[PDB]
Amino acid sequence: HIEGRHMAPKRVVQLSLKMPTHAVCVVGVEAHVDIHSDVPKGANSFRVSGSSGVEVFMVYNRTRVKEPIGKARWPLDTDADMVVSVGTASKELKDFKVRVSYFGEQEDQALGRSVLYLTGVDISLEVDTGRTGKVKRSQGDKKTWRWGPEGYGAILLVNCDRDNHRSAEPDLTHSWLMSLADLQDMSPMLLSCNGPDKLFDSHKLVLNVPFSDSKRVRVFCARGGNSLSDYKQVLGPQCLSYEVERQPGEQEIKFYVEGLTFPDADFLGLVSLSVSLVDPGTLPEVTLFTDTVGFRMAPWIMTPNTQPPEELYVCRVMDTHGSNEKFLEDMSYLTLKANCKLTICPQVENRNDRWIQDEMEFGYIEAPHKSFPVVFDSPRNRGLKDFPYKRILGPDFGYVTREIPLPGPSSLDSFGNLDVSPPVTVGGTEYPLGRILIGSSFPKSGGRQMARAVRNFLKAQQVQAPVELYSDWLSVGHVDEFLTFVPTSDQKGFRLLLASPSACLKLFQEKKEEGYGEAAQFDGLKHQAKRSINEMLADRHLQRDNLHAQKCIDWNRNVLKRELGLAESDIVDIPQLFFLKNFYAEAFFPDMVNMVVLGKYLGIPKPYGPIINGRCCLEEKVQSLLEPLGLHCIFIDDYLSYHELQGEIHCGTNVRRKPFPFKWWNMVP
Ligand SMILES: [Ca+2]
Ligand SMILES: [Ca+2]
Ligand SMILES: [Ca+2]
Ligand SMILES: [Ca+2]
Repeated sequence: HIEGRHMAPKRVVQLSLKMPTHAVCVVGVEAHVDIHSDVPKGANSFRVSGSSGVEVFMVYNRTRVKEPIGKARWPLDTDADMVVSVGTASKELKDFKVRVSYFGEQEDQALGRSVLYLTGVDISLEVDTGRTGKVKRSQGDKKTWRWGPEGYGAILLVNCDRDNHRSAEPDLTHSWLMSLADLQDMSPMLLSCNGPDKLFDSHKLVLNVPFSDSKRVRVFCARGGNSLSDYKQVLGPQCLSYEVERQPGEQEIKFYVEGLTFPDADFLGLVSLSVSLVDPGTLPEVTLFTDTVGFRMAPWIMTPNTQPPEELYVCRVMDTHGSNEKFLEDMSYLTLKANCKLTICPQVENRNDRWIQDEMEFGYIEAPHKSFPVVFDSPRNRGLKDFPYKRILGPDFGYVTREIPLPGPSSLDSFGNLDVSPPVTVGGTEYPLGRILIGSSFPKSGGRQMARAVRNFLKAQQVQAPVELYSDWLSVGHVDEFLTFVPTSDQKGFRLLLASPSACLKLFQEKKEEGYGEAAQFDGLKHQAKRSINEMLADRHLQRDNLHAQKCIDWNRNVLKRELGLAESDIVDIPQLFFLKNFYAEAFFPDMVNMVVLGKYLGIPKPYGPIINGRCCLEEKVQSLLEPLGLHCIFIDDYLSYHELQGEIHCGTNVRRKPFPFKWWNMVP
């Protein structure tokens, strides 16, 4: 005795021995007919035959056992029902026939007959279902989505880009079509309406989207034909329904669908669209049939450093009494060996904001095919605020962002704190697109990534599925300081680079073990006080700093090894020394771990360490650690224009990379 339920309408066709009755039916859908409606003259049972292409079944009042009626006389008391099915689309109104004749024993033959005419219709909302090509035909009713190589329901791109140079904003925001090319960013939906036109003049087709999903999708259709001006928006944010304009000869109508919103805390990615069929000659109005399809918003995906470089971004900034042009030339040199485009953001756009790693994260979106990259513009909002929205966003490039309450952003909101791992299979559960890595304060306290918004947005994608690291011990507090990845021919393969104070102290002591002992730091050049190998080691302040730092990096090591399914062969420890200011960790010398990775070419900040027999020993320690993997180590001076400001090469650059060959829809999150 449940209180209340939304329950499906029941259309039951009445019969008359006096007058023939007519009925509408959609192909492949049962038509409930009432044989008990008019029963003649104390008749004992019945016989019903119909034709042609008509099927008649009896269904006991449980959910199961269609039992087809033969030529055999059926008792008039059964568990009550009759169902008729029309196999094709009717060429003319009332061209299917079904006749019922009632019997008795109590003969000769029928004591009366009831006549029922049927009009067959084909109503199917169809989308792209096996992922290829164009829309496909599923009835065959299946689930709206399934996650494997298995097969599922449809995919939809969130449309953000300007294939339009008329407007400053992505086509997402507009209620009318602008470019024709914008249609290439949209998913096809075919509405099959097949039958007599005289039928459609009474019963009407209506196309709906739920209010929940109203603002997440736009649906366009061309009534006119095949010209930019003929496209109207049939469904949108404030339009929940479309009364289909169907001209008599046209039995299949094409629709175009575009996603308004990426998956978020409020949205799990599933959007449902409906084509119903109603009979307006009725109040209450009846809906005779409904077909519902579904879409899945293509998630935002990140590319790890192990991916091949395409375009590197560095901004020309100058001042503190100087210029970074030299660094820019180093970067040109370095980029054009890797064969990748080098984009230099001039000074007038960046307002001397040199960190282009923090402002945005490069990513991509993908459909059966249309695949184009998307920028995630950070809430950071300092000197680069307008760069992604103005400079980047364009015909094939996307824009997405999340704004922030007060008083955000914090430093943890900078996207240098947002990274992602190379593809990794862990404990039987595989992550082909990698795993997102964001820094936070140690669990059980402190400032998080100051956007609960971007966090929500990142875990919502349900793909790479972010793990949280501990960056807060660092003054700037980005994961890119102590962490990175490099590509390798073996094994998985790739290797994770961790900052290792203990390894650095180790190196210095083992070279103190040789004559070698007093070669100093910041040797290469200087206005800044030289210092040694042995009062490193003799000083214990800095080693409190470095043992603490190494401890924190050890914690992050346990987390990373656990979550990414890593073994010590995967990890490589790059020597790095830190120091403490106001309880927070800065870098003692430029941070080598923070570096730009382009293929086997690694742009690295140049530490100035002990000079022993012609070389910086730290540099060559690194070379000995890396080069055997095939990685050529290039050392670039970032010192005055970057390190002085507590940032390094990777942090002063931003790299867009080639999307994964693997297709996100083929994994199982
Ligand atoms: Ca577009
Ligand atoms: Ca911004
Ligand atoms: Ca496009
Ligand atoms: Ca990053």
